[PDB]
Amino acid sequence: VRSSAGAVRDAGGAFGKREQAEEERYFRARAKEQLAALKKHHE
Amino acid sequence: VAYWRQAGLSYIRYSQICAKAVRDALKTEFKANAMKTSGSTIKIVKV
Amino acid sequence: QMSFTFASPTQVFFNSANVRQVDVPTQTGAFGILAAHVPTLQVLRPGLVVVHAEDGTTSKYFVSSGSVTVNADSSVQLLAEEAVTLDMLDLGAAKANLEKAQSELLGAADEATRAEIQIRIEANEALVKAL
Amino acid sequence: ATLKDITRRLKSIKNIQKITKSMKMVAAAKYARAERELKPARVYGVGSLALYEKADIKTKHLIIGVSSDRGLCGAIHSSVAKQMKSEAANLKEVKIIGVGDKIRSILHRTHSDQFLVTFKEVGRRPPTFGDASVIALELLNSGYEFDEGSIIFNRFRSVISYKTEEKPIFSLDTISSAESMSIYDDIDADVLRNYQEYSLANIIYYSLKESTTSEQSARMTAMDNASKNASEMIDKLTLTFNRTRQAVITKELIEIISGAAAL
Amino acid sequence: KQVAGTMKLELAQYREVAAFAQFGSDLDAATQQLLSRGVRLTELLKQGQYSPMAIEEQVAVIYAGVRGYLDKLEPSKITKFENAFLSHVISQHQALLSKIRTDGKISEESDAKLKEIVTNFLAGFEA
Amino acid sequence: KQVAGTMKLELAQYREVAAFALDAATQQLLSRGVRLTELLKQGQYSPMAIEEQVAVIYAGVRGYLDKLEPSKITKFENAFLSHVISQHQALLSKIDAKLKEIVTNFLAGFEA
Amino acid sequence: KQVAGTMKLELAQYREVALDAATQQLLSRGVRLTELLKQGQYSPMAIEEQVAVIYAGVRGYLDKLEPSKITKFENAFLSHVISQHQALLSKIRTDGKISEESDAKLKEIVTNFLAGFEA
Amino acid sequence: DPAPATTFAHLDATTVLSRAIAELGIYPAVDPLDSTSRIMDPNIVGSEHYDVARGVQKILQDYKSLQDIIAILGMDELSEEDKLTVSRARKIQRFLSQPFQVAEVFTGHLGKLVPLKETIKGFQQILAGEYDHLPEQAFYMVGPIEEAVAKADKLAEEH
Amino acid sequence: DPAPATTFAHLDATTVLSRAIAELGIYPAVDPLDSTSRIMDPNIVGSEHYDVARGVQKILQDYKSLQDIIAILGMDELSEEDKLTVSRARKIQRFLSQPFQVAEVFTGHLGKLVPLKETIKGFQQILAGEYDHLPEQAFYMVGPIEEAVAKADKLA
Amino acid sequence: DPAPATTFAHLDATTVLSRAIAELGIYPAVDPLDSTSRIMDPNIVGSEHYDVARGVQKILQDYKSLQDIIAILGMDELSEEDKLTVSRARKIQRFLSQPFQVAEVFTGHLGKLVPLKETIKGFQQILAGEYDHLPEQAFYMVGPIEEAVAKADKLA
Repeated sequence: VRSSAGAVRDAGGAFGKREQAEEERYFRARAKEQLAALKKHHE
Repeated sequence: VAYWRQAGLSYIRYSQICAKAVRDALKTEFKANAMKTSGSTIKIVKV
Repeated sequence: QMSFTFASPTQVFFNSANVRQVDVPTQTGAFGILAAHVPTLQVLRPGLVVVHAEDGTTSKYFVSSGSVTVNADSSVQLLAEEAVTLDMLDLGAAKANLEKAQSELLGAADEATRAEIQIRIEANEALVKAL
Repeated sequence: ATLKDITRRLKSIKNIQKITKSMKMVAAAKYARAERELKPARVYGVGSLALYEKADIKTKHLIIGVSSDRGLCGAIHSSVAKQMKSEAANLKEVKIIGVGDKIRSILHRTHSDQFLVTFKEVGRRPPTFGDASVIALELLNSGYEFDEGSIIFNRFRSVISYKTEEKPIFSLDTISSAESMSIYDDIDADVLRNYQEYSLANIIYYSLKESTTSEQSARMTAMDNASKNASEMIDKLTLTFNRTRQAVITKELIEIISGAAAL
Repeated sequence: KQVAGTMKLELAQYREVAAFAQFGSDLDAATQQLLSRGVRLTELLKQGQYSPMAIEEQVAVIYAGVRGYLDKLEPSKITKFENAFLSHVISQHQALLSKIRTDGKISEESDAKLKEIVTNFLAGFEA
Repeated sequence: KQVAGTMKLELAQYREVAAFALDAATQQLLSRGVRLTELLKQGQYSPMAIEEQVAVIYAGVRGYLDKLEPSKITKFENAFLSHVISQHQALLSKIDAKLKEIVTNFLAGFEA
Repeated sequence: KQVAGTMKLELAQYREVALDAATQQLLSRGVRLTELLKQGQYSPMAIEEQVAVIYAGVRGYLDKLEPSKITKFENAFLSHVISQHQALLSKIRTDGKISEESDAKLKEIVTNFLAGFEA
Repeated sequence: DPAPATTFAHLDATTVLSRAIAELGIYPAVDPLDSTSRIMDPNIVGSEHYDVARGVQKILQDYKSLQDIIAILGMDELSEEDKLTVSRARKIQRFLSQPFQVAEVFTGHLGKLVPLKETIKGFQQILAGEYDHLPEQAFYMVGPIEEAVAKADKLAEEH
Repeated sequence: DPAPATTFAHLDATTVLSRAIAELGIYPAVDPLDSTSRIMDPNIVGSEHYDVARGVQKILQDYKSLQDIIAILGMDELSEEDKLTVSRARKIQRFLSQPFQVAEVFTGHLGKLVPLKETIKGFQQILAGEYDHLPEQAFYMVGPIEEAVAKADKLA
Repeated sequence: DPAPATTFAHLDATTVLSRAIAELGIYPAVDPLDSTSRIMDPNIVGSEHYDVARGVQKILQDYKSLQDIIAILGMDELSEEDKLTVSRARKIQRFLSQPFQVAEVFTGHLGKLVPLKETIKGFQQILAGEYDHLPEQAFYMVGPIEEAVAKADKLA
């Protein structure tokens, strides 16, 4: 009924902290792939 | 040693092309059940 | 009496059914399979399967590829990647798919890619032949 | 806890409840589909198993473990991983394939050396024969020559039950000419090879279709349990919320009344 | 009262399924119908500032949504369509807009007229 | 400022993933940070000289404990620090060319 | 004490947890005992009638029974021990104890009663 | 709280700082979904400025809904469209950070001043998908968009 | 509340009882994560006593941290190492319980007095995983550790 | 809240009106499971009243748990006796609905005043199965059970 998007992060609760770590894990693995692809585009 | 085996292709690959062609020859009535079959989701994991 | 099983990954046509004779389109020739048939393994080409029923005559199916297994007992399993009744196929499409592949045949400049064209022509050839 | 802590926590768990409820329904419609697709696939896959289950076949070993990448499906992954390490310690040169990233996660610390290849993107679209084909092709044309092998997966039984099973892969094209396969003797090596390859795809297709049905049903259950647990927490927190809410009004008001009386 | 009655219903149905749009694939076409209608009617509720609308103009765009003339259109294109469709009806169908105002209702003759206008406008929409 | 500079960066990146506490490759993301967290543990009534603090932080920050069981680090630090205080007082001097090579000389042999 | 001195313990343990090992059999006992402690309004029981009911449950006779049936068992069982076994209930009351002669008597009552009804 | 709550009515623009944003390491720690201005109006700043501002806010708002889902499902399980919304929203969050001249004491990094039209262009390009190929870290603590492209180049060499 | 809040500063050792711990049937209902003492110092009780005490508190706290996740997602989301922390922590919780001489009127169990050396050794063994094979319920309402092993053999 | 809490002490019954019941098309929109009455006792209302009411209450509670299996799984995932309890319970909630005399001016249907004795024996006959051969829509928006029999004859 009432809008509530982002409430999980907003609580700083276990679920909140876990999701933050899960995003970070994903995007650090992406960065590794993207920096290598950028290295091989370098020549 | 068939023309395709000498080319380094397997019966898996041969059979996949054959299967695709039979699907690509269906009409718009059974063609709807192309989608739900014949996928390419699974991917290899290197490094 | 032979217990005939005939399926694709997605469809069953016969499940341990008593049939008189099964004609199969095979990589090296064509096999007619009766109840007292010697144990054999084999793989398929695109073509028609004819199932001769216990009662009266026959029914027809188009098979893409796959395998056929005949055992010591009268059990036979026909396993196709794709199997359809000809009621499901469009002639206009298979004929159109033939010229599309005939066009790729006279242009490809790689060994492995060439075979992938020839297989598709062969498949559409049999489809059109059946339809 | 403070009123603000309670309120924030209540809002979080309400969100978790809604999502787990929605994903229970997703898994339910996905499970229904998997169980329909399993029907013909069971006939097909068991028909492909008929050859070895009508002949006594004996004999570098290959373990293929099958699950998915996706969490929240109970003991689906631990089960398969438990039989993977269990059968690995019993065997005598072992190499391991994992289909579904969760296989690699559980085994990596101890069996990292033994891993041939891993497959991902499992559990998002219902598996096809193409997927079986992709795994098949990346094993034959990879470099490893196995003498025997076995595939470990969850065989579906009901909405709430599944059994972790093992099927053999005698795909060694040398073992197809032995003691009991002596009656299958007129076939040239060319066609036996084509047969062997196709049956390798069939057995992996069979495991893929069984595993997915088990995984979706188990996902449904886990999400159902999650949302029931969330609802119970919600109920309890709402009670604390209302108590605390009233107590803050009461406390505030007594302060203002004291402030007024003291003047 | 005509068009709003149905829009209220369909948004209330959509609001119950709205979460399934953001994550839900293997769902029956029935709930897919509610989601497609809902996301499109939702776009019709968007409005810029300082531009209040004549009642007849509101009911013309709402009619388009509730009669299903947006159902095959991309959600990103609904506002473009609304603006274009309104410009078209204002420019060359004042007589239809006037009568709906005056009478305060949509007659059977008015509904048949509006039926054709939307159909012909939609048919030549994306130039 | 040198060694704590890298520790601050290394722990901030760690804190972002710390919440993982099965794990696949999220464990190379956890390694350094977990060791560093153990190195900031300290007993009571034994405040440390700045050079003594640098010497222990160094061992963690230069990744020389990355394969040691995180539960041992407490035992390691005390023993390591006692040995450096007693026999390597000259090393704690002027407080990174000779010092860099000399710390790894002890740390290697010590981590037996 | 001879009956409730074990029933009291088996029920706070049960509450906490609300094929498996002894953890599950805690739940199996707990449900039977709970049903055994149900009682209609205005239905007074003398202490001796109470111990005989508790006895049946606490000794594990209803452990094979289905939880739904416990209520029906109690009503028929109690009214039966009230009808002919006033001697037993009298013995337990006056002695203020379950004597060995009462213990063996009751054991024969429950066992023979348990089997013999229409379901 | 009554003090800051009563203050809002007295302002034409509000820059609302947020502890959650500062704790992520984003400075200045401005809340993009709680800072407002009476001139944020297409008739005042122009439609291009306004459309990019509202597009940035839309992606960051949609991002909030997705974080709730991720908390249960994880990142890998999201659709490719959603992962793209997350990827882009994260680049946007970080491109909103900026080294302040006055903060050259905390970090040692040089302060940056970004002209308006450069600010609009950079966010326009991120939202359009023009930097989907660079890691999000390249967008953290830079000035104009060209420093992000260049930061990605330094990081590729150090890899 | 101001009354108990002001009282803590006056004490050298505090034993904090918890209703929630009592409702797990754990008696005495002492909160292991809220009870403190001035003499809990390695220089005073010895490094062995100290290490074991902190080891117990660490595993109880680690377990406490998992409970918001377990509460919703249940046990199946945990790794095999975390399943053991939950196992070792539940037994440690239960082994901190004890029958009291004065509580025989309520318990129906004989009161127990446990020497310090046996308390130290007992917990130190559970921490070491020396009793990972016993059920949880064998650790409930007993004295020294040998009574857990005995209680475990009482049931099949 | 002190206000409803204080009032609740004086109440002998509750009548709970609900949007969900109204959205199903049932009027009066009374929630048959949330409404309560203190005089629902065999000694006050009679043995016959209590049995039927507790029987009608149970079958609606069954229908609630049976509907949480259809939505997740399907209709043909339930047993043979399960579909029987559903069919009766659908007619039970329809025989709960009633046309009102005061609502005659708007809907265009005549309102009904049903005696207690006809309410009881009407509902008892649904639970007994004596109307399993009749369609549901005959039980919807009628008075006494005599209308539930006669409405089926008029339809189709």
